[PDB]
Amino acid sequence: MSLSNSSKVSVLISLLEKSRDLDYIGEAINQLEHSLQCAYFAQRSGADNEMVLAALLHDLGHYCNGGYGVWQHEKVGADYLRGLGFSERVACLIEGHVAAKRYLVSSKASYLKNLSDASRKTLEYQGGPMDEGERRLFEEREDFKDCLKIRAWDEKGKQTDLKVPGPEHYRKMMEEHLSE
Ligand SMILES: [Fe+3]
Ligand SMILES: [Fe+3]
Repeated sequence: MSLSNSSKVSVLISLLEKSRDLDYIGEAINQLEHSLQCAYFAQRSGADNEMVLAALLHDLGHYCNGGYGVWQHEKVGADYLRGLGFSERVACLIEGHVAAKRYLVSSKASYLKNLSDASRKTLEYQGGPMDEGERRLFEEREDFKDCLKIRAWDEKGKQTDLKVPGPEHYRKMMEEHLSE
């Protein structure tokens, strides 16, 4: 917090590593594997560094302090990163990922089938599928399309076999983000 950029990043990596002991409900992976797969799909797609970091860190709220997770984890994680010095763009992509879930479900009921048990279970209490009115305001966000991409990777980052790079692969990216 008053730390150097390098030490702030070491704290984040330590929190990510600790998340391996947190289960991801409904699939044969843990929270660390989930985070890493999301970042991997982002980077492999050719996404910019802010998108990759948002994907890596979208669930940070679950473990920067549950079974299904932390209430309002999307805000907890975004605000923590705001405090550390991350850009508003990254913070908003992360904060928006629950609304993105509600939007996608409201648009096509078929999207429900894509949801893990964890994502499906929290949805009711997060407001369920969006209103027509809610959809309109979400679509008005400047990062509307990017929020949806973050959520697509979120739904995809639950593969059983998949080997992906660990947190150190993103250290330099995070340090540069903070400097920039
Ligand atoms: Fe989440
Ligand atoms: Fe997630």
